[PDB]
Amino acid sequence: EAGSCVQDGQRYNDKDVWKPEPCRICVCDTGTVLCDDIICEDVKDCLSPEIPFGECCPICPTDLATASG
Repeated sequence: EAGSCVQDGQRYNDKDVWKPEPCRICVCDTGTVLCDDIICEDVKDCLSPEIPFGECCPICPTDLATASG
């Protein structure tokens, strides 16, 4: 279609937004694929870090007694 992109053998409709990997986000902009990578800023050393399925960055679970901000 008009304005569609081609990347790694796939065709994406103009304006599609997708993540080929959890830390990469892409947009098809009038035939040109624009992708940014995601960098995690880990503000604290965590004793139980978890990376939810399909996500790039960790969560550091806290109980209600300590949760704030």
